[PDB]
Amino acid sequence: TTKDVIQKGISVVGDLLGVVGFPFGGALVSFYTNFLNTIWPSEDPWKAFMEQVEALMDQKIADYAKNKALAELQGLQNNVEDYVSALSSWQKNPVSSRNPHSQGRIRELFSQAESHFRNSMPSFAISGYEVLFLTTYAQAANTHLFLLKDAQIYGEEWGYEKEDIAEFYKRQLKLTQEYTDHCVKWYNVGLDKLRGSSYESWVNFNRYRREMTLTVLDLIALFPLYDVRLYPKEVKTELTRDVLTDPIVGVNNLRGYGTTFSNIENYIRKPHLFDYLHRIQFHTRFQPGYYGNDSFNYWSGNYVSTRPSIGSNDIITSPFYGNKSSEPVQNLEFNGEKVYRAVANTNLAVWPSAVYSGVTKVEFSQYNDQTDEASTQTYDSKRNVGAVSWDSIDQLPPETTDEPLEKGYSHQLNYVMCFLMQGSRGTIPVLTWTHKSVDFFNMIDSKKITQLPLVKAYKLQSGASVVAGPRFTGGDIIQCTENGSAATIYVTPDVSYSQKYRARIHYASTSQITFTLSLDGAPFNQYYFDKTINKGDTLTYNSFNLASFSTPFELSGNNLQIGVTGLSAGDKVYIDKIEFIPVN
Repeated sequence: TTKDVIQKGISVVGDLLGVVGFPFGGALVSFYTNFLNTIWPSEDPWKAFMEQVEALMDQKIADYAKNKALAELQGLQNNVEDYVSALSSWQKNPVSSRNPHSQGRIRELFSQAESHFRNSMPSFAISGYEVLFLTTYAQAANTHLFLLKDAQIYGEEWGYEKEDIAEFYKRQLKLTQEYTDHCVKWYNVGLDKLRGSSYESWVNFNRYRREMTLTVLDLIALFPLYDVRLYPKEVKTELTRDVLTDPIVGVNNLRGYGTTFSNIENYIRKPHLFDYLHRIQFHTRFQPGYYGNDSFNYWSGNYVSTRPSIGSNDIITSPFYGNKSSEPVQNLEFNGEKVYRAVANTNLAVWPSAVYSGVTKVEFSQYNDQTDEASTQTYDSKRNVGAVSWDSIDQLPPETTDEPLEKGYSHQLNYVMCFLMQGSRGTIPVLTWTHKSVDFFNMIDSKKITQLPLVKAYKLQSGASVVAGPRFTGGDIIQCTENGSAATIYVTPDVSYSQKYRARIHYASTSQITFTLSLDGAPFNQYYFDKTINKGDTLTYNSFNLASFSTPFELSGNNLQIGVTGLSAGDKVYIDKIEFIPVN
């Protein structure tokens, strides 16, 4: 259920990833038409977003509050539509038909929509309904900010005053911080409200966390890239966060035998440097049926192997998960393949006073981007397979229903972990996924501004570590606690010639520091950076600063190393991303 809003959520993020930074006019208009068809066609999508959180929370919005919200939204739709039609005409029409009279038409259509947005937002955040209105607020906030940046692109063309364009910019800065902070605060409120002790508690908790990531958190991560003044070129970026699909179970009610909340949550993957699915070792066991004829084999445990980010080749192998094999082990290798789908079969044996169920078959759909070919690899228990009961596509829809799945998919498999049920009743498999936007090669685009997340490093040092992200950066961050090296990240230049770049760093620091950059062990850039927070402080939007390094440089190597100095005992530095600006 709700796959509709999940697909809309996934698609918008996917589309926006193409018009992030300063977009080209044709691309901007194209986006807008899909945008209107997806998010702003009627009240139906808005109604579905409200029902979505009501489902997750098991609470309802007071009819009066639901109706007002919907009323504001109908009005905002007209404003957006009227604006887009006019913008479309403006782009299409030559720099001749632009008379003072048509400029004033577009200027007031814009002013109306923008103003209507500021006036309506509080309706999506009424006291006591903040969490329930989260996806609605997130989608409305996004529209408002995306709309705002147009004033910086077309402001002068439309004949706006210098003062007007400036007022709009300051307004954009204030709202980017507020809307971001609002979403994270209530996201966390909702998350904590769902923490429990039971297996059933964890499934709800994790479903909320996954659905809020796809519809809210991924979205807010793009907001800063709507600043066309800081980002005067197109931006190449990616989302590095993990999402966990619902556990694969044969029965709807485990009658208390489900793994406890703590035995799942405390054991899922902790903040880690980015990696890729490399190998899986399937362990199978025999489940006897009370009458023999109803027996079946099932997936009892597993091993998982991942390969690190580009620059390192040593394979990481996981501890054993679940129960040892009673049957012959099965190994599937993924070197180069991207698993874009997983479909499972489950089976059950009904005993006089017990029910035993397990995952009997798993079919993986893979795509080879090198040899541009799709294929499948499957796990089979070999005894009494039963029918398909779990499809990843229902939880992780494709970005586009236009193209074939091997082209339009939104996520790929990263991890597999087997949990044991209580009182040796079976095995519960749990799958972790990563976004399609992640670039394996860490490629520096010669025409765009390239954002490189530090979690894409292959090596940490001097006691640097991966820490949970503040929820608004699209992934995790690096914490530095000592003076010295911190991280080594491998970089792939896209051009052969001596292209020059400027580097920018998105960080948070308790003190004034020095960042040093090295290529293949040779320093090339060193600069002084300001303190952004006090020791103790929690990380909110304003905690981070984006600062440039003075001197331009060429990519005369691949191994980029970031080093920090100027720390005192108790000081901490958080690094989010390094950016590259193609310069002449």
